[PDB]
Amino acid sequence: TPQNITDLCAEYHNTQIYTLNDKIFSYTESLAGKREMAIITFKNGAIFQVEVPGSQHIDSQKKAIERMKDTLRIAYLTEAKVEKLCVWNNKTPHAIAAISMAN
Amino acid sequence: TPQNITDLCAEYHNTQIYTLNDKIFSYTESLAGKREMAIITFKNGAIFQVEVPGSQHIDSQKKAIERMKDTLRIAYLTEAKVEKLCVWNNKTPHAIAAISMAN
Amino acid sequence: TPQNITDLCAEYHNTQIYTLNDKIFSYTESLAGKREMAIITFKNGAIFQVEVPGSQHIDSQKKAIERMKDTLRIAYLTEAKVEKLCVWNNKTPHAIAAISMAN
Amino acid sequence: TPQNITDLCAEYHNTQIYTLNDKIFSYTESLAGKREMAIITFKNGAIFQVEVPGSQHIDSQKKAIERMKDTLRIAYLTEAKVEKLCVWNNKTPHAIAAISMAN
Amino acid sequence: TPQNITDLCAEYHNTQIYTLNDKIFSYTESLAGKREMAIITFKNGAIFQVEVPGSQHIDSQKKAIERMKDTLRIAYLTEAKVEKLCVWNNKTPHAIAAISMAN
Ligand SMILES: CC(=O)N[C@@H]1[C@@H](O[C@@H]2O[C@@H](C)[C@@H](O)[C@@H](O)[C@@H]2O)[C@H](O[C@@H]2O[C@H](CO)[C@H](O)[C@H](O)[C@H]2O[C@@H]2O[C@@H](C)[C@@H](O)[C@@H](O)[C@@H]2O)[C@@H](CO)O[C@@H]1O
Ligand SMILES: CC(=O)N[C@@H]1[C@@H](O[C@@H]2O[C@@H](C)[C@@H](O)[C@@H](O)[C@@H]2O)[C@H](O[C@@H]2O[C@H](CO)[C@H](O)[C@H](O)[C@H]2O[C@@H]2O[C@@H](C)[C@@H](O)[C@@H](O)[C@@H]2O)[C@@H](CO)O[C@@H]1O
Ligand SMILES: CC(=O)N[C@@H]1[C@@H](O[C@@H]2O[C@@H](C)[C@@H](O)[C@@H](O)[C@@H]2O)[C@H](O[C@@H]2O[C@H](CO)[C@H](O)[C@H](O)[C@H]2O[C@@H]2O[C@@H](C)[C@@H](O)[C@@H](O)[C@@H]2O)[C@@H](CO)O[C@@H]1O
Ligand SMILES: CC(=O)N[C@@H]1[C@@H](O[C@@H]2O[C@@H](C)[C@@H](O)[C@@H](O)[C@@H]2O)[C@H](O[C@@H]2O[C@H](CO)[C@H](O)[C@H](O)[C@H]2O[C@@H]2O[C@@H](C)[C@@H](O)[C@@H](O)[C@@H]2O)[C@@H](CO)O[C@@H]1O
Ligand SMILES: CC(=O)N[C@@H]1[C@@H](O[C@@H]2O[C@@H](C)[C@@H](O)[C@@H](O)[C@@H]2O)[C@H](O[C@@H]2O[C@H](CO)[C@H](O)[C@H](O)[C@H]2O[C@@H]2O[C@@H](C)[C@@H](O)[C@@H](O)[C@@H]2O)[C@@H](CO)O[C@H]1O
Ligand SMILES: [Ca+2]
Ligand SMILES: [Ca+2]
Ligand SMILES: [Ca+2]
Ligand SMILES: [Ca+2]
Ligand SMILES: [Ca+2]
Ligand SMILES: [Ca+2]
Ligand SMILES: [Ca+2]
Ligand SMILES: [Ca+2]
Ligand SMILES: [Ca+2]
Ligand SMILES: [Ca+2]
Repeated sequence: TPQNITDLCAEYHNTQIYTLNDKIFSYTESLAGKREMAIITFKNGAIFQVEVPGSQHIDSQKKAIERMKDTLRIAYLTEAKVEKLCVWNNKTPHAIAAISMAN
Repeated sequence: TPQNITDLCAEYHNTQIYTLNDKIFSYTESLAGKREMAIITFKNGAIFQVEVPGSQHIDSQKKAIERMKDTLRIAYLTEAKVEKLCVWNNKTPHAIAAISMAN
Repeated sequence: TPQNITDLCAEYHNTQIYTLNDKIFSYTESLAGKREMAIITFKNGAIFQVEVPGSQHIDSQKKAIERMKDTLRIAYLTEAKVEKLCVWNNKTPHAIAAISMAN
Repeated sequence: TPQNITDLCAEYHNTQIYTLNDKIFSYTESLAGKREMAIITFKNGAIFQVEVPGSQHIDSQKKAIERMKDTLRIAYLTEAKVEKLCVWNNKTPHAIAAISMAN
Repeated sequence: TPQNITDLCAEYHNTQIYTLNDKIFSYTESLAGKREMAIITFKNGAIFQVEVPGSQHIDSQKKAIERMKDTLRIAYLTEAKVEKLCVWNNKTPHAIAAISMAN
C-alpha cells in the first residue's frame, strides 16, 4: 500500500502527477445524461475531469468517484490548496485518479 | 469529452448558456409529492429549477440531480459566485443541466 | 411547473405559507423508534416538524424528506434567514412541505 | 406527535433529559468491528454515545442513527451549543435518542 | 461499551494509540481501482491510511469506513485538532480504527 500520492500514481501505467500547489480556479458539474461529470481548472490553464462512471469501474470505484466530486466541490468552496493531482493522461481532459491537499 | 460547460451545453438540443457571474439570491426546495424539486433565483429576476425526476431522465442522472441540489444549496449558503448555468430553455422555469463556479 | 414556493404550496390541500423572514431559533432531531423526525422553532413561537416517513408519503418523497432535514440543520448552523415555509396545517406541529431562503 | 425534545423523551421508557447548554468538548468515532459508534463528551464530564446499530433498533432508525452521527460531527466542528440531549440511561455511556440545539 | 478511544482501542490486538494533538498536515484521496483509500499525514512525519474496503471488513464497518473518510476530509479542511488515533500497527501505513478530536 503506497504512503503518498506520487507512489500511488506510480502503480498505474496510465497516469501522471501534476504539481499545482494552488487552489481550484473553477468548478463545473453536470447532470446532463451521459455527462454526469465534474470539471475543475487552475489559473495556469490545467483542466481536469472526474470521469463519467462506466464499465471501466468496479463497484468500489463508483463510490469513490462520487466522493471525489464531493471533495472537489468543498475544496473549491474552501479555497483549499491542491498540492498534487494523479491523473490518467490518455483521457481528454485528463481524468483525476487522486488528489493531495496540503497548506 | 467536453472540457468546459459551454462545450458540454453545446452537446444537447434546446440548451443555452446563461452567464450570471453572481451569487444565488434565493434557494427553495420542496418535498411535496410530485414536486420534489429545487428553485433558485438571481437578483436580476432569473429563475431556474432542478427538475423533479421523471421519465425524461435516465436512472443514472438521478444521482447527479441530487448532487446538483446539494451544490446549489451550499453555493447559496457560501455566497459563491455562479459563473454560468447550462439550461434547457424550453422549460419554465429554465431547467439546470450544468453549473460552473469561478471567482 | 411552479416558479415559487407560494405557487407550489397552492397546489396542495391543507397547506399554508408562513412568512418567517428569520433564522431558525432551535433545531431538534430524534432517532427514537417511530419518532425519527426533526423539529424547528422560531423566535415568534412557531414550531414546525419534518414528519416521520410513512404511508402518507410516496417513494419519490423519501429522499426529499432526508434532504429537508439536511437543509434545516445547515440552515440552523449558518444562521440562514428562512423566508417562507409551506406547511401542512392539519398536523401538530405543522409539517414542512417546502422552504425558501433569501438573504 | 411531540412538539419538543422534553415531550418526546417522556414517550419512552428508561430515558431522561440532560440539559448541557454547552458545545461538545470532544468527538470520537470508530470504524472498528462491532464498535462502529460515536462518543461525545462535555466539559462537565458528561459522556454520551450513539449506539452501534443492533437488534434494539428498527429499520426506520438506521438512517436516523447515521444522521445523528453526521449531526454530532458538524455540531462539534461548528462549536454549536447543545441545549438538551434525550438519552437512554440504561446504557453506559448513556445513548442518545434526541438532541436539541439553540443559542 | 467503551467511554473513550483509549478503552476502545484496548479491545483490539495489533491496535495502538497515537497521540497527535495536532491538525492534519495533508489529506490524500484516491479513486484508482484497488486503491480506493485515504491517506493523512501529520507534521511529525506520521502517516496513516483508511484502508481500501475488503474481505477483512465485516458488513457493519463498510458505512463506518466511508464516514471516517468524510470525517478526515472535513477535519483537514477545518484544521481541527486530532487528539488521538487508534490504529492497526500491523498495516503499512498504519490503518485508522478510530479518531478523537478536541479543542
Ligand atoms: C506535456 C505534459 O506533461 N502535459 C500536457 C499539459 O501541459 C502541462 O500542464 C500545463 C498547465 C503546463 O503546466 C505545462 O507546462 C505542462 O506540461 C497540456 O496542458 C495545456 O497547457 C496549455 C498551456 O497554456 C493550456 O493551459 C491548456 O489548456 C492545457 O491543457 C488542459 O489541461 C491539461 C492538464 C489536459 O487535461 C488537457 O486535456 C487540457 O486541455 C495538455 C495539452 O493537451 O497536454 C498534457 O496534459
Ligand atoms: C420572476 C420573473 O418573472 N423573472 C423574469 C425572467 O424570467 C425567469 O427567468 C428565466 C431565466 C426563465 O427561467 C423564466 O421561466 C423565469 O420566469 C425573465 O428572463 C427572461 O426569461 C425569458 C423566457 O424564459 C428568457 O429566458 C430570457 O432569456 C430571459 O431574459 C434573460 O435573463 C434575464 C434575467 C435578464 O438577464 C435578461 O437581460 C436576459 O435576456 C426576465 C426578463 O428580463 O424577466 C423577469 O426577470
Ligand atoms: C445528579 C447526579 O448525581 N448525576 C450523576 C452524574 O454526574 C453528574 O453529571 C455528570 C455529567 C458530571 O457533571 C458529574 O460531575 C455530575 O455530578 C454521573 O455522571 C458521571 O459523573 C462522573 C462525575 O461524578 C463523571 O463525570 C462521569 O464521566 C459521568 O458519567 C458519564 O456521563 C453520564 C452522563 C453517563 O452517560 C455515564 O454513563 C458516563 O459514564 C451519572 C453517571 O453515573 O450518574 C448520575 O447521573
Ligand atoms: C514518511 C515517513 O518516513 N514517516 C516515518 C514514520 O512512519 C510512518 O508513520 C507511522 C505512524 C506508520 O503509519 C508508518 O507505517 C509510516 O510509514 C515513522 O513512524 C514510526 O513508524 C513505525 C512503523 O513504521 C511505528 O508506527 C512507530 O511507532 C512510528 O514512530 C512514532 O511516530 C513517529 C512519527 C514519531 O513520533 C515517533 O517518535 C513515534 O514513535 C517515523 C519514526 O520512525 O519516521 C517517519 O516519520
Ligand atoms: C394568526 C393566528 O392566530 N395563528 C395561530 C398561531 O398563533 C400565531 O403564530 C404563533 C407562531 C405565534 O406567533 C402567535 O403569537 C401567533 O398569534 C398558533 O400557533 C401557536 O401560538 C402559540 C402562542 O399563542 C405558540 O407560539 C405555539 O407554539 C404556536 O403553535 C405552534 O406553531 C404553529 C405554527 C403550529 O405548527 C402549531 O402546531 C405549533 O404548536 C396556531 C396553533 O395554535 O394557530 C394559529 O391559528
Ligand atoms: Ca479568497
Ligand atoms: Ca489553511
Ligand atoms: Ca453577504
Ligand atoms: Ca472566494
Ligand atoms: Ca449570531
Ligand atoms: Ca448572507
Ligand atoms: Ca472556540
Ligand atoms: Ca450562533
Ligand atoms: Ca491555519
Ligand atoms: Ca475550536
